[PDB]
Amino acid sequence: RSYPCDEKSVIAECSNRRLQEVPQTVGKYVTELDLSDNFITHITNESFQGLQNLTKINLNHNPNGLNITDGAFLNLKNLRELLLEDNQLPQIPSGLPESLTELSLIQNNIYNITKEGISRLINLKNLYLAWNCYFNCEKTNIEDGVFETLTNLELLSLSFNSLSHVPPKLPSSLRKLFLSNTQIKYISEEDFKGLINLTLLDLSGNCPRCFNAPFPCVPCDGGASINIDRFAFQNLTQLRYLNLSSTSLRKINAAWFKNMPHLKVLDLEFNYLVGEIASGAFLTMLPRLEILDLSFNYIKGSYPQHINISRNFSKLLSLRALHLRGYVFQELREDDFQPLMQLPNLSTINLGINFIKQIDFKLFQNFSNLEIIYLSENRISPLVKFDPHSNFYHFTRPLIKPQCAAYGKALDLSLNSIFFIGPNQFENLPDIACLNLSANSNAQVLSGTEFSAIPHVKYLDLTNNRLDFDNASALTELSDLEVLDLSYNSHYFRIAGVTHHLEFIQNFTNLKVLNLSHNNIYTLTDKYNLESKSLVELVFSGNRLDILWNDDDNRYISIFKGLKNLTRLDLSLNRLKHIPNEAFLNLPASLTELHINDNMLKFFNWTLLQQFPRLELLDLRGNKLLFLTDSLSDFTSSLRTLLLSHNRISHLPSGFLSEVSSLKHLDLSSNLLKTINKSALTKLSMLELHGNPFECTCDIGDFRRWMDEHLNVKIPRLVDVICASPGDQRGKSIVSLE
Amino acid sequence: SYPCDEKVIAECSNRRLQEVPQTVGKYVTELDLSDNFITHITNESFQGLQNLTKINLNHNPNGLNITDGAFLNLKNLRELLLEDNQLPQIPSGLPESLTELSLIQNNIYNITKEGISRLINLKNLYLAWNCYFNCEKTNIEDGVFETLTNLELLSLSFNSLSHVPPKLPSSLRKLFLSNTQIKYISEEDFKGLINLTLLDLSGNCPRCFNAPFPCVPCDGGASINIDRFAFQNLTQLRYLNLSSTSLRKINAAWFKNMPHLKVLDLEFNYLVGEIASGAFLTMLPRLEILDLSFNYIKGSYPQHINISRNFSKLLSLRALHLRGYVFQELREDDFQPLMQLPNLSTINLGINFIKQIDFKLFQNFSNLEIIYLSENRISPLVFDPHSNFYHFTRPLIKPQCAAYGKALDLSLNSIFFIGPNQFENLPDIACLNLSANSNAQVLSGTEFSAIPHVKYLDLTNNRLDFDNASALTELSDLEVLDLSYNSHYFRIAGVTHHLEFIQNFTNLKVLNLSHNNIYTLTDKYNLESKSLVELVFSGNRLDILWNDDDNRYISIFKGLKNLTRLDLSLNRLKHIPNEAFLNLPASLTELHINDNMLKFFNWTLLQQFPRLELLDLRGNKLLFLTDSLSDFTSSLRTLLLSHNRISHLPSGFLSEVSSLKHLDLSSNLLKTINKSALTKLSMLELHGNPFECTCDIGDFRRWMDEHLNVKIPRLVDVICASPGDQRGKSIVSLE
Ligand SMILES: *[C@@H]1O[C@H](CO)[C@@H](O[C@@H]2O[C@H](CO)[C@@H](O[C@@H]3O[C@H](CO[C@H]4O[C@H](CO)[C@@H](O)[C@H](O)[C@@H]4O)[C@@H](O)[C@H](O[C@H]4O[C@H](CO)[C@@H](O)[C@H](O)[C@@H]4O)[C@@H]3O)[C@H](O)[C@H]2NC(C)=O)[C@H](O)[C@H]1NC(C)=O
Ligand SMILES: *[C@@H]1O[C@H](CO)[C@@H](O[C@@H]2O[C@H](CO)[C@@H](O[C@@H]3O[C@H](CO[C@H]4O[C@H](CO)[C@@H](O)[C@H](O)[C@@H]4O)[C@@H](O)[C@H](O[C@H]4O[C@H](CO)[C@@H](O)[C@H](O)[C@@H]4O)[C@@H]3O)[C@H](O)[C@H]2NC(C)=O)[C@H](O)[C@H]1NC(C)=O
Ligand SMILES: *[C@@H]1O[C@H](CO)[C@@H](O[C@@H]2O[C@H](CO)[C@@H](O[C@@H]3O[C@H](CO[C@H]4O[C@H](CO)[C@@H](O)[C@H](O)[C@@H]4O)[C@@H](O)[C@H](O[C@H]4O[C@H](CO)[C@@H](O)[C@H](O)[C@@H]4O)[C@@H]3O)[C@H](O)[C@H]2NC(C)=O)[C@H](O)[C@H]1NC(C)=O
Ligand SMILES: *[C@@H]1O[C@H](CO)[C@@H](O[C@@H]2O[C@H](CO)[C@@H](O[C@@H]3O[C@H](CO[C@H]4O[C@H](CO)[C@@H](O)[C@H](O[C@H]5O[C@H](CO)[C@@H](O)[C@H](O)[C@@H]5O)[C@@H]4O)[C@@H](O)[C@H](O)[C@@H]3O)[C@H](O)[C@H]2NC(C)=O)[C@H](O)[C@H]1NC(C)=O
Ligand SMILES: *[C@@H]1O[C@H](CO)[C@@H](O[C@@H]2O[C@H](CO)[C@@H](O[C@@H]3O[C@H](CO)[C@@H](O)[C@H](O)[C@@H]3O)[C@H](O)[C@H]2NC(C)=O)[C@H](O)[C@H]1NC(C)=O
Ligand SMILES: *[C@@H]1O[C@H](CO)[C@@H](O[C@@H]2O[C@H](CO)[C@@H](O)[C@H](O)[C@H]2NC(C)=O)[C@H](O)[C@H]1NC(C)=O
Ligand SMILES: COc1ccc(-c2[nH]c3ccc(C4CCNCC4)cc3c2C(C)C)cc1OC
Ligand SMILES: COc1ccc(-c2[nH]c3ccc(C4CCNCC4)cc3c2C(C)C)cc1OC
Ligand SMILES: *[C@@H]1O[C@H](CO)[C@@H](O)[C@H](O)[C@H]1NC(C)=O
Ligand SMILES: *[C@@H]1O[C@H](CO)[C@@H](O)[C@H](O)[C@H]1NC(C)=O
Ligand SMILES: *[C@@H]1O[C@H](CO)[C@@H](O)[C@H](O)[C@H]1NC(C)=O
Ligand SMILES: *[C@@H]1O[C@H](CO)[C@@H](O)[C@H](O)[C@H]1NC(C)=O
Ligand SMILES: *[C@@H]1O[C@H](CO)[C@@H](O)[C@H](O)[C@H]1NC(C)=O
Ligand SMILES: *[C@@H]1O[C@H](CO)[C@@H](O)[C@H](O)[C@H]1NC(C)=O
Ligand SMILES: *[C@@H]1O[C@H](CO)[C@@H](O)[C@H](O)[C@H]1NC(C)=O
Ligand SMILES: *[C@@H]1O[C@H](CO)[C@@H](O)[C@H](O)[C@H]1NC(C)=O
Ligand SMILES: *[C@@H]1O[C@H](CO)[C@@H](O)[C@H](O)[C@H]1NC(C)=O
Ligand SMILES: *[C@@H]1O[C@H](CO)[C@@H](O)[C@H](O)[C@H]1NC(C)=O
Ligand SMILES: *[C@@H]1O[C@H](CO)[C@@H](O)[C@H](O)[C@H]1NC(C)=O
Ligand SMILES: *[C@@H]1O[C@H](CO)[C@@H](O)[C@H](O)[C@H]1NC(C)=O
Ligand SMILES: *[C@@H]1O[C@H](CO)[C@@H](O)[C@H](O)[C@H]1NC(C)=O
Ligand SMILES: *[C@@H]1O[C@H](CO)[C@@H](O)[C@H](O)[C@H]1NC(C)=O
Repeated sequence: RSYPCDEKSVIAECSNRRLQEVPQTVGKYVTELDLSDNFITHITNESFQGLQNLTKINLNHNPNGLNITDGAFLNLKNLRELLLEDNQLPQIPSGLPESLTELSLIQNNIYNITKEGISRLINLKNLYLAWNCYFNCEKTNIEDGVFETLTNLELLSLSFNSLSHVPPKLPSSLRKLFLSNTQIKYISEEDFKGLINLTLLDLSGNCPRCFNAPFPCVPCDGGASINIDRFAFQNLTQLRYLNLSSTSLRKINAAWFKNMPHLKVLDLEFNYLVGEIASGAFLTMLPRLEILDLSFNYIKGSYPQHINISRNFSKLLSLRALHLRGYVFQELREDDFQPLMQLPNLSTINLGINFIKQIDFKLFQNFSNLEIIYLSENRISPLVKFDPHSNFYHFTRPLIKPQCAAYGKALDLSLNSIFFIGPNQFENLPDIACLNLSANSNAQVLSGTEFSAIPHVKYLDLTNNRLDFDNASALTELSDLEVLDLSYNSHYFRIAGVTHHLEFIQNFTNLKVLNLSHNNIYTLTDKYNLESKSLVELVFSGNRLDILWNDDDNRYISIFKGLKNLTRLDLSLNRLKHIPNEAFLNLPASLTELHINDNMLKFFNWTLLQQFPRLELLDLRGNKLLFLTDSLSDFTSSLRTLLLSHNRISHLPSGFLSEVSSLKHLDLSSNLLKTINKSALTKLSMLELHGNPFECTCDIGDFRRWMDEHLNVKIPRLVDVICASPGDQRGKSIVSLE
Repeated sequence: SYPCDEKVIAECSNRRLQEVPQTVGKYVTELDLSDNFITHITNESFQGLQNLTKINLNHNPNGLNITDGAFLNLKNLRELLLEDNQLPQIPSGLPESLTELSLIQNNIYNITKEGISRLINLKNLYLAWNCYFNCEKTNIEDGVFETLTNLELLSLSFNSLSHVPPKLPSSLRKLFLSNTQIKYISEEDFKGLINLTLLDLSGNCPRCFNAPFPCVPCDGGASINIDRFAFQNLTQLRYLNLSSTSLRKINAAWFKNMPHLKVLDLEFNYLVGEIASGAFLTMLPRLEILDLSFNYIKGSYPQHINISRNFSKLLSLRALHLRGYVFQELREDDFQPLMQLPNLSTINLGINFIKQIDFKLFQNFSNLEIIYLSENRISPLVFDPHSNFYHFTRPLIKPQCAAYGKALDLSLNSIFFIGPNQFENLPDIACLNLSANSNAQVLSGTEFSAIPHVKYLDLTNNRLDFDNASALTELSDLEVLDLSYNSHYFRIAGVTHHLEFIQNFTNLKVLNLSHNNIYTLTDKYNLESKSLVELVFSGNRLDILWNDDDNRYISIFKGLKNLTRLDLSLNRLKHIPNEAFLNLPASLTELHINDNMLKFFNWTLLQQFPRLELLDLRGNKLLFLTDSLSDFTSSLRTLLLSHNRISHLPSGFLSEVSSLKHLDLSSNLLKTINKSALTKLSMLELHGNPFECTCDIGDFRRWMDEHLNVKIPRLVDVICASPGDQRGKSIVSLE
């Protein structure tokens, strides 16, 4: 068995295992070793001795600085990648192997970039020297022609370093150059002259407009802007990506894009370009542009009636996504978005955080191929008759959940002023398949007329509201509806001054997924039971099943009997102390996954599993269960996954593992188990027992011998499996015993 | 006194009592045995207690068994509180001397003559929450209240009655009949009730809302059927509650014989048409409070509010509640009939979702004092049964705010930044609330120029930026400033964080900087003010501030010369540096360093504070106390040290401080109190301590008997930890 690193080209994961030093137990066959988030303090030549097969070594966040001897990695010949991040290193380690192709030195205290450390390494492709001298500083010392010898360099990152000037003598092979928040106020023609192969140029954060940033922001004196020369990007012909975010730009010189025929992505967010959006000459110079970001460009204290979009926006023929966040405007008219209508590839429109009070929705159907319409964090009212390896100015995450957007045209009206669904709310709207009405504080009594204008909605998100759906015809106008998220609608079910009805689910012929999480359901009249012929997944978490199954007339006994096709059921956080035998028998036999975790269950009747021949997964985590059954094979024969973590199980019954043949994954971690008998000890692949108070004496010897015989049964995080008694054996692992 | 605390009223509430204690003194006039595990009540329970006038037995247990004539021996008994006892019927053998009897939250399904008709001296009778959603109808005997000739108040609310009870006494002044399921009201119901000042008919055929009690509306959403001559002889009526009655029209004939009506409740009805055109408004000349809240039409969001011209006839009107009408815009012409009313001081426009208001209309009013526009959509301009269930009795604005003058409430609106015309054409406002607006304005000092006489300003739950030295300085008269829950700015890593504007104020007395997470105050590094007396610096990061490697935030509170109160709670403080504690204001009288992680406290530094009277150090990790506290402090009266790790009290601690009156040592790790450690003390708390009840505890027990004046609260909670046989019982209960 591999200890402490988990073996899986073979990769040995040794991340976060409380290691004070480099382990010698690591096999010679190992090609990739990850020693991240450990308490290692010293790195010597003996640490990686006799390990020629290693190509990648990760030593990030060591400790929680790190001391590296001269030529400690020099013995390694096949070493290509070396990750040395957040180690608090005062300088670049001397004696690095020349065979390296990737080197990262982020979040360190390296204040000097000398030729004695990086110039010797000519085989380097990617070099990362970020967050070194950043608010400590005064200026990052760069040697003259220190990157000139690096002829194979494709990527160079010098971002978040007090540089003040662009480093001279850069290699012509450079494809990606990052210079974000480098305090470089002036950009000249000689800076990017001999860089013909550049596809990306990041000049963001220089003279910035301060916002919600995790890094210290210092704006330029007297509200100064970035001084970029007219011929600065004269020979940048292969450029596809240009990041000019937080540069305090007031005007865009169209001469910058004269030699850019391939530009695909342009970032101009967090600038003062309201005037340039209204009248911009640069827009006619971008014919192959796919992504344009003009977010948070607003004038301070200015709340205009309409958005001023330039007519030249029609020249953006290849445009796919347009991000117009933080412009801050009152109303959006049909004439305002007229130049964008003639674009065939435009599928994404981002109008988030604009505080728009009114939108003439007739304009959206007058578009060629709209797929995503994001109008979240606006003021639409009812219509009546940290990691350094991430983009800090662009949200890389999707605007709409992929599961929603997969159905078709997605409309996001979440975090708006729709306090009730008006009769003209969805009038003159396109054929919407995905609709989000989250956190709108909506208290509408759903009758089944509200969604008649858009009846092809297959995925509907109604989370964080106060909706009423007592009507049998509620949401039924949406016949094609497959996914319904009614999470955090607590207000209705919590109040005793109503009725609580769930008959609307019956009318749906295609509803597959339903989420009723954190609604606080305790009473149901007149329909005590819920039924659906098409439903496969039901999330009934964060409710009150304890009161429901405590009924003195047994009226909610067959509450899940009507769900014939149900395969997945989540009954977690329901405050369940005990489940009645008859109430558990009435559960769907078609079930494959069942989650009864984070409850207060003291007892579980395993005999009732005989009526479920399709059940593969059973979750019973974070409960108050005391014991397990000795004849599990006689009841279940289809169960593959069984989760019983954070329970009060002290003893495993005789012949438990040598009974259920179908079982592959078993969780018994963070319990009250002391010893595992020979009688209790197949197709098992994974077994968790970490955080258990194990008695490491002679009685534990029977279980240790089983671990050696059954190697295939992988036990994760072996270091966390700590002995409780005796005192001398306390702290050490169960496999570490002699 | 054990277990009840004598004050003559003996407080015996929440003490885990399984039975009635016999240790209660004969001199006791009022006994409160509420919230206890008492199950049986007999004639021996209150034996030899003739001096008792009031007996409270509410929530017992947490049902209760009462024998026949258990209270009959008591002659002076006037008030008897028997609530939430799960009693199946009225106890037989009640004393005739009773003037007040309450039987709320019980299971009494029958009101017989054998229980209440004998009691003729009764003034107030409460029979609420008895047969409420269980029993199909509450059984009332014919003329059961007829014998009660001295009855002034009668409550039959929250009981399935269906009809008004017949044969009611003429002496009745207040009659409550809320949620009684009474669909029909006839002339014979309130015929012989000439002395009625209040009539509550609310909750009959109701419009269901956010209610804790089960709401069942009438068949097909039907309205209450009140006869034209139902209130024909109700001449003395001042209060009329007709809330949640599903009313569509108001018959003006109801107010024909009502010249004294002062308060009218018509909330949670369907009276939009009545507000637009109502004949009833001309019949109310002495009306002071009118409530027309949540009268909106379902699915209707009108452009403007339709106010009747007849609203000008309400001459005596003081407060008007127009909540939940649901309208888009408020114009000057819409509030024209109200502008001529001289007594109108309160206008409640809360939860109306108003997008735009012509703020010009408010200066046209005669005497406006409160303008509540909370929970609206204004954007930048460029449970207990003894409470009112349909009216919020609590004030709209905090009294401390409203005391300064004209109060304007714009909390929970869409003001995401303060616009240049935000307060244009506004009256002389002294109290302003801009809470939970998500306001992210970079305050320069021009924002509040239109209303510069604001003395109390509430900016809580926002995202505001105040790094400018001239921020909020346009408000020269400002006395109270609440900047609580404005964490976002100070929380984000690396910006500016300045507080130079405080020194500018010539009369600022109270400042609240709670839950802001201030950790890097650059530069100015310190807080200065020559006028400030109170500062709440709770929920911040003083741990990082006093951990500075250059000691730049050492004199952070040196500038506050007149500061008397300081709250440094929940600041994650592990240790306070000696120099940082020396730089604290000497003028301080109250200091709160509670709910932190303080392991040590230097008591020697208290010598530089000769005015300090209160010192709070609750919920900390402090291990020990000082033995020479008299040598450092001589003005300290109150000292709070609850929920700490103090295991031993030093020798001669209590016999040192002469100014100390209140000392808190509850929920600590103290085992025994020595004779050496054991004056002007009045109160001493030691409850929830692991006391070793053996022979070593004998020295402290003798001190308790000698010093009777030193009152020890909640003696039952002072439980012995060791040994096992003595575990559970109190320290004073030992033999
Ligand atoms: C200015 O604007 C530019 C764009 O114009 C931004 O540039 C991007 O910056 C991000 C962050 O540094 C880069 O993203 C990272 O790329 C790594 C390499 O990607 C390769 O592998 C993927 C595999 O799917 C390929 O698709 C891709 O083509 C590459 O070959 C990833 O490994 C990184 O992932 C990290 O996070 C994930 C979790 O999300 C983890 O699983 C990983 O282990 C890892 O830690 C990451 O995605 C991106 O490549 C840059 N764009 C380009 C085109 O180069 C600048 O960031 C921006 N400046 C500022 C300051 O905002
Ligand atoms: C109300 O309840 C619903 C239903 O439970 C919730 O919606 C589901 O949310 C979960 C996440 O919590 C979603 O599951 C995730 O899907 C990701 C994307 O799916 C890809 O992979 C699958 C693989 O079969 C492909 O079929 C598919 O086409 C996609 O390409 C996965 O990447 C996620 O995996 C990660 O987590 C799992 C553990 O859960 C790990 O095993 C993985 O290694 C990985 O780390 C994950 O499976 C699910 O798709 C959602 N369903 C629907 C219908 O949308 C709502 O979120 C909930 N509402 C609220 C408010 O809580
Ligand atoms: C329909 O509308 C009518 C009004 O038109 C409402 O009637 C009011 O109902 C409330 C609640 O029952 C009454 O308030 C209670 O009054 C009790 C008696 O007050 C006298 O004693 C105090 C002593 O200080 C005097 O100040 C006062 O002037 C009276 O002489 C009090 O005992 C109650 O207080 C108790 O509860 C509160 C918490 O709620 C505690 O803080 C107190 O300490 C105390 O324990 C309470 O104040 C009110 O008096 C009624 N009005 C009139 C004029 O009679 C109906 O409630 C309403 N119906 C519905 C269903 O909403
Ligand atoms: C931010 O911080 C501020 C300041 O700390 C917070 O505002 C204070 O909030 C507290 C409550 O948390 C208020 O204190 C209460 O005041 C009540 C009203 O007091 C008057 O009415 C009493 C009626 O019984 C009356 O006795 C009293 O007079 C007595 O005052 C002194 C009391 O010791 C005494 O010395 C006098 O001689 C006199 O007899 C008052 O006239 C009271 O009923 C409560 O018991 C309690 O004391 C403060 O008044 C508030 N201060 C201000 C300036 O408004 C604020 O809430 C915090 N913000 C947030 C969001 O948490
Ligand atoms: C300014 O406006 C805000 C918002 O209207 C006021 O805040 C509100 O204040 C009340 C009273 O302090 C809060 O009520 C409290 O609720 C808790 C929980 O139910 C209860 O335990 C308390 O006894 C009390 O009733 C209310 O929650 C709070 N609302 C919000 C959104 O914060 C504020 O008081 C106003 N300030 C002034 C000076 O008028
Ligand atoms: C509907 O909109 C809400 C709000 O924009 C989305 O909720 C956010 O989801 C992300 C990712 O899960 C979280 O990090 C945020 O905290 C959520 N915000 C809030 C306010 O809840 C929701 O995911 C959207 N749903 C769909 C299907 O797109
Ligand atoms: C002085 O002028 C101004 C000052 C502040 C803003 C202001 N206030 C906000 C409040 C909340 C938010 C949130 C919304 C929810 N999501 C997170 C951002 C955003 C803003 C903003 C802007 C950034 C758009 C605007 C201004 O001029 C247009
Ligand atoms: C079908 O028609 C309608 C259905 C629902 C309402 C609706 N929606 C609300 C959302 C939130 C609140 C909150 C605000 C914060 N404070 C607590 C009440 C209130 C409402 C309401 C009303 C009660 C005024 C309005 C309707 O017609 C006008
Ligand atoms: C640690 O660094 C110091 C630098 O002075 C060096 O003397 C020492 O040998 C290094 N290695 C170890 C194992 O301490
Ligand atoms: C590219 O660089 C060369 C040499 O500096 C220069 O002559 C040429 O004008 C540049 N190209 C453009 C298009 O400006
Ligand atoms: C479009 O670009 C051209 C560039 O020469 C400019 O002259 C014109 O004014 C722009 N159009 C608008 C509407 O500003
Ligand atoms: C689309 O745009 C044109 C103007 O270009 C307008 O006349 C028309 O009404 C819009 N809508 C539809 C449905 O054609
Ligand atoms: C239920 O909806 C129907 C139409 O969908 C409507 O006629 C009916 O009034 C609604 N029921 C209630 C009780 O509002
Ligand atoms: C529902 O169950 C029936 C059983 O006959 C099956 O035919 C049908 O395909 C199932 N539907 C879904 C959506 O799983
Ligand atoms: C399990 O349930 C059955 C009834 O279905 C019952 O006979 C049996 O005793 C139960 N077992 C336990 C351990 O509760
Ligand atoms: C109530 O107390 C009397 C005492 O005489 C007893 O006879 C009766 O059974 C008690 N009732 C209950 C339910 O214990
Ligand atoms: C209220 O208005 C009446 C008008 O009839 C007036 O007599 C009375 O003095 C006013 N009340 C106050 C407190 O001024
Ligand atoms: C309201 O006051 C303004 C002066 O501020 C005046 O011009 C206007 O006529 C007044 N309106 C009414 C209805 O009295
Ligand atoms: C501070 O406020 C003044 C006006 O009081 C303004 O001129 C100045 O621009 C503000 N400072 C900043 C940095 O915004
Ligand atoms: C600060 O105080 C001075 C003197 O009182 C005065 O200029 C003003 O009140 C404040 N300064 C500004 C620029 O607002
Ligand atoms: C502030 O302190 C001075 C000390 O001379 C005193 O005169 C003044 O009255 C105090 N002001 C307040 C508001 O307490
Ligand atoms: C208290 O502070 C003084 C300095 O003001 C120092 O001399 C003394 O040792 C401190 N006492 C303790 C117990 O830390």
